[PDB]
Amino acid sequence: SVLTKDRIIEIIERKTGMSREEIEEEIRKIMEEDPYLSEQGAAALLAERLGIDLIEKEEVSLMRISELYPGMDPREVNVVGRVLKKYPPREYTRKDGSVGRVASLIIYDDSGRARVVLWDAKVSEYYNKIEVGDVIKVLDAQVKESLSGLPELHINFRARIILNPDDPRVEMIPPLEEVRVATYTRKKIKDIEAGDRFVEVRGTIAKVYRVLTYDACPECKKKVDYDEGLGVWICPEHGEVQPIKMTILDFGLDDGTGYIRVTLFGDDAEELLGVSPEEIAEKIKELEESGLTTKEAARKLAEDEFYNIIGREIVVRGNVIEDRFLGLILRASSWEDVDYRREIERIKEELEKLGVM
Amino acid sequence: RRRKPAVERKISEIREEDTRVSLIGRVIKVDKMDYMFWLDDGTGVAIIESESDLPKVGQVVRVIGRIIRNEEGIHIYAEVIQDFSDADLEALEEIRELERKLLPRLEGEIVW
Amino acid sequence: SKKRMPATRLYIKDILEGYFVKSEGDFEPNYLITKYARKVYRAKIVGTVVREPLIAEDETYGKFQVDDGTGVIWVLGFRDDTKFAKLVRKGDLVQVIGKIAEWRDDKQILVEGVSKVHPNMWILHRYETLKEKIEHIKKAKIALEIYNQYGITAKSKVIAKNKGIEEELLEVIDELYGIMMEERS
Ligand SMILES: [Zn+2]
Repeated sequence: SVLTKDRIIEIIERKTGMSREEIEEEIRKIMEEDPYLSEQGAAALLAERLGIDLIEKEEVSLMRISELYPGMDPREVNVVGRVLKKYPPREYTRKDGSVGRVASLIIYDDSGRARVVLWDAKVSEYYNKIEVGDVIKVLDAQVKESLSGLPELHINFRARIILNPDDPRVEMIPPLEEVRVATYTRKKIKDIEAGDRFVEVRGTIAKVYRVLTYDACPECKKKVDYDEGLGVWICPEHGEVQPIKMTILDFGLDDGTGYIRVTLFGDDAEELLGVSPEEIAEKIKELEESGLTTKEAARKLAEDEFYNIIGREIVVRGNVIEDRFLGLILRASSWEDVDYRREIERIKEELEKLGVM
Repeated sequence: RRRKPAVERKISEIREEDTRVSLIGRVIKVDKMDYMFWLDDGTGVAIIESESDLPKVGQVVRVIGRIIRNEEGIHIYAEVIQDFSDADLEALEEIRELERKLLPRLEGEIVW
Repeated sequence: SKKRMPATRLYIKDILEGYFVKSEGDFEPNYLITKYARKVYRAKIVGTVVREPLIAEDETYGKFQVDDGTGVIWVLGFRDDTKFAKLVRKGDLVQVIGKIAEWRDDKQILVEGVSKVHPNMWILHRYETLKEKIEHIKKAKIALEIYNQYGITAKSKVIAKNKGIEEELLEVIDELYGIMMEERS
């Protein structure tokens, strides 16, 4: 249905800043030239001359960045976010000899942050025009998820980007001035929900699931994906890179109130296990040769070599994501030894609530 | 008859009925010829006869052993000697007072 | 559907003085209800290993004694779980987590993990164990009054909900009452 006479006046008031009395005079001037036009049609013609009549191109939605999930229908993707960071554009040589481009842009809204990955022609089409502070509209993008628990909006040939759109969610995004570094908040496993971010959990290791290594970028320490059609490992921030080994440690945490699966990464996982990732990769290769699959070898290595860490009280910090098959996973970016003096003070405060002290 | 637990007591609080005790203190003197070391926890000094493991002078240790009550005197025959040098002794004393006042009260709250 | 019960940090004395309930059903695990009506599935103790571990020649079983001051419990591992007895020695301060089991009417812990802990962790363990004992006993004291006045009825379940008491706690008190009445006779 076409917009009403008063709705066209309202859109012209917002897009032109003219008063209602000024717009009513311009509509009368159009109806003087052509008396066969309606009060609604004159306003539509006024908007067409102004350049506002492109109002039919309305793709409004209320999807937040937190609501993005990996492996979702790109057609359902409709999020808006202000550009916080702009990473340098990198180049990669394809199988056909042609050199493609790739650039990362960190965007954010009132719920969370997302990594926009521009691909090939979308880099020269948008990156040059995109500045820090502009609110972009990500449409039809492939949604992936990084190991840290951050969503990724891969801008391919099907994806579209609108610079500074007429969307109501743009006002709800806080300015760059107010954005502060979110610190880790202490939360019991009993109260841990799916989609929680920056949570510090103190618990005990109760079981070790898998110990294996993954190919990662040698500069930002992030998982690289192998393109079979090009033959190169491409980092979604540094382009064509030589991959290095990094440790993944899947284990269970127990704080007396609940249980949750925790995953460790690179330098932090190597610190807890005590074995380098190059040595872990070698031990996995030996188990794979014996007839065990990649997941069987990772599970065996964890139970036959890294069983000593089970029963140690450790502190983990990261985001809680919900896997479609493994349930709640606290993907801990960093881990630290229990500050015993600080953990005793937390107990003392709870004893005062009970009436002990 | 199960093995008796190490009753955590101070050197001044050593009751004659105790058989195995947990004394946590600082070593003040070490005799390597007789394999004995003097322990001081702040309430008293006791001779600790160790089997072979001899700690250093000034090192804070936790000693679990059997009380030797005979005509020679009252000393502790060491079985386990742990390193309590990095232990917060102020926090150890605070939880001891909390357990002494709350644990006997909680034991008799839910008894039917 | 797939739920894992959290380990309850308890004193050894509480586990020994508790009542082991061996579940006959295939979809139900074994639990121990302490004298203060605490349904505990997994045990979490922190203590000193008083004796050198007993490891079999054919590596079929491994056991070690743990002492926290309140009591001495046995920790056992079989076939591949024998690797846990090899980690410890006579004199180590360790934290043990595992399922509670009863052998010849004597309580013991089927080891799931054991590792050496710092002396400050042992202090922290006493703070948490004392704290959780105060929290549970105060909640069960109010729930005992609801059970002694109404029992397990639809009316008593609403009154317990208003007093911040879980419905399972009332059922644990009833289960404990049945065990104690069998001991009297
Ligand atoms: Zn990179």
